[PDB]
Amino acid sequence: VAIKMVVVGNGAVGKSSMIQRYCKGIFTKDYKKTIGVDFLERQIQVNDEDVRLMLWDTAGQEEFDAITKAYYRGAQACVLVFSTTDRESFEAISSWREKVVAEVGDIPTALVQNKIDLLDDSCIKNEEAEGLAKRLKLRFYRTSVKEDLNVSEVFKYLAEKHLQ
Ligand SMILES: Nc1nc2c(ncn2[C@@H]2O[C@H](COP(=O)(O)OP(=O)(O)O)[C@@H](O)[C@H]2O)c(=O)[nH]1
Ligand SMILES: [Mg+2]
Repeated sequence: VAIKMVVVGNGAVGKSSMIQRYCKGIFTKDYKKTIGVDFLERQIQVNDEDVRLMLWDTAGQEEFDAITKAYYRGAQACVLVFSTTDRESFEAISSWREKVVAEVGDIPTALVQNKIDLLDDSCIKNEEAEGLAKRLKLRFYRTSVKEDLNVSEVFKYLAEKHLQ
């Protein structure tokens, strides 16, 4: 029993970091990276079952080539990510949603405001974020990959939603 999920959003919102935190338990400050993967994975327990979650980073690519389309193909859940400190990343969300729906249909999706550890100097107000989440009909999480807040919860919610 495997579940494929795509992580979707503008550059530098924390997508690859989110995947690395969830699958490996690590957060790297320096970002000095070397090797390419198409997905990471990890086992999760849901409704007394051993689910294999495979997380693909769609890397902010707006026009989908054959590789990008393969990233989206067979996606069973979607994480839409914006950054606390990047207003354009928040504004791009409704467009990203349309691209995801056009590509794969109406799969379980969550909206994530990442970098919430930096909330004291946020580019976006909670009321705006909740307002967008309501408009798009999406459960909203405020997340810190850096501090491991509301990362596991997002993927668990989506996995449960798919297996309901
Ligand atoms: N303060 C803070 N920084 C973060 C968080 N998540 C990611 N970052 C940083 O934001 C930068 C971009 O992250 P990255 O995962 O590469 O973004 P991506 O382009 O969406 O894959 C990196 O320097 C990360 O360390 C977070 O929760 N809090
Ligand atoms: Mg990336």
